[PDB]
Amino acid sequence: GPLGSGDVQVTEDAVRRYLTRKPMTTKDLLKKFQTKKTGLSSEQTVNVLAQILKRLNPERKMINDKMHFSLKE
Ligand SMILES: [Zn+2]
Repeated sequence: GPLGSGDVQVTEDAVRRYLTRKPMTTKDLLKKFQTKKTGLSSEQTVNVLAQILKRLNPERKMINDKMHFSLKE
């Protein structure tokens, strides 16, 4: 985030904030949750993101022939 701000926890609330702004892939979301901020490894981060997305069940939107998740429209 600006000036090195960025999420320090990987949560449903944080994912919801991003997916309500624009559709995003899993790769796109992972970029928002950086080890330098959270202290979680890439494996730990992808695993809890998977849990969050399974629960949230956001709408799938196909963009560039790739599934994106969206909480907008
Ligand atoms: Zn995309």
